[PDB]
Amino acid sequence: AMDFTDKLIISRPLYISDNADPKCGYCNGKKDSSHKFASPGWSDFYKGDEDKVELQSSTVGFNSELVNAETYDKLCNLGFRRSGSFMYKTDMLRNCCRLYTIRTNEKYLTMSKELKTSLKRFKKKITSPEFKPQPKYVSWIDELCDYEPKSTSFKAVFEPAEFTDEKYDLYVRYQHYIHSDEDNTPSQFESFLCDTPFTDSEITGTEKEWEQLNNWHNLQPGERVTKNGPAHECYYHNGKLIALSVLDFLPSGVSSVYFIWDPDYYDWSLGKVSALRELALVSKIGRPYYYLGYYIDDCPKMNYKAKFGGEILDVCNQKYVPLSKIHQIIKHNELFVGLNSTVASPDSEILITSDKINFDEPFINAVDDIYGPNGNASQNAITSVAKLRKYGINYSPDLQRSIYKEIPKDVYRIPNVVPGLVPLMEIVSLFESGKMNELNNNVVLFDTKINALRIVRDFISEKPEIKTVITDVIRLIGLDNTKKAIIII
Ligand SMILES: [Zn+2]
Repeated sequence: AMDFTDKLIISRPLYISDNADPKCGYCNGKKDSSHKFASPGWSDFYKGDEDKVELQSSTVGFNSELVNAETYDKLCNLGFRRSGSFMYKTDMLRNCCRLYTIRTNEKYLTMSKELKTSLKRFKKKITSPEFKPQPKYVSWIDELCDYEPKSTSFKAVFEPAEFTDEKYDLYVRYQHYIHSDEDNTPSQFESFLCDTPFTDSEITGTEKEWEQLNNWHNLQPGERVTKNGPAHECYYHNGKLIALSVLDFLPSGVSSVYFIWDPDYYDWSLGKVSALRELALVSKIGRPYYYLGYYIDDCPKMNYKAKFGGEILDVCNQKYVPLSKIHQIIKHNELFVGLNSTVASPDSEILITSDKINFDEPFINAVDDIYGPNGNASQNAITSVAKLRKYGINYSPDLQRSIYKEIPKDVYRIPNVVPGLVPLMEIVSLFESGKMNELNNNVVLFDTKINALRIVRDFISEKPEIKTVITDVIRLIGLDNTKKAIIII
């Protein structure tokens, strides 16, 4: 039989759209008029008639029952995040807020005065007066790794991501402190921050794996640690849990899921300290990146991540661009779509699976050429839908000329045009080139009618509902990832 440790096990995709007032927790549907639209072209399209547009908050994704760390690493780098076991992203074209995937590391990090102050006070809180610093440290990372292990009052401990009452009670206090009373029940805390879709080896590990990880301050250059998957890092002050960091270990680095701290410890600045400690952790274990999740330029609860610097995923081009290079042109909630200035004006969405962009050469934001009210994407996708109907895909054309909800619901229907999803024109190419038949003998279905797995053998002969579900999965994660998928229908 089959090796489930190389499988991505997922539900069928969902496209969930609703009024941003109240579904969006970043803007609650309240946008200044200069930030309401994804591009100048769309603001012009509604110039002076902005009321009729009712901002939507929109996500697309799937639940997973199993994903290994390498596959989760690929999803992160496709623009997804996990919320518990649900893998999701926003519809960057229609969403109220423009969410960008961001990663950084110690090479990008500019140690500002604000950040150095947070470390000096952290050191002063945990360090004995007998501690003797070196006259110089190469890096702030080497300074941290000298004094932190020597504190007799402060201990950070990595451990499996398991519920405890103590962790939950701290969570309740913090969520109340930040006024995030999302019912915060025990079950919800467990699902959000303890239960994960990773393998049992990745969740539970071994005693030696945790021991090696917890010795991270002592790693020397070129040394590596075996840990992948989820972890809790517990911060103790004289035995008292004062903070909890929920972290995913990936081959390419560390992803920060959530961070909580005891509100009575406001003057330890634990929010800044923990991100710096994690940036140091990434460096010490010799991995390239620290992932803070989603960056929203106009939302204070998320734009703090810019202080750690780094680069932003261009989902359309599947490449990162340094935030410093584009910060100026996304500070009004714009969708950015890169295009080298030398390249001709494109008459289509950018091709994913096929002259890749180079952000060191000059480039411009081509969002209105492709996805604007007069862009090519919509017509290109309408023609593509008709071509795909001939293969049995149950897509329908999006004939409303505007992408926004105007003021005078099938959760399995994805819009024809979503940035970062495989363009329907490219899906047509997969069918026409025969590439779709590589799904045969590779993609697997879990059939809940029969409570049984089966390997797809002749994909094009499957029922239209099944071919449609699989094709939407391909839109989301690409053909090669879908080939190792088990999809629950
Ligand atoms: Zn919003």
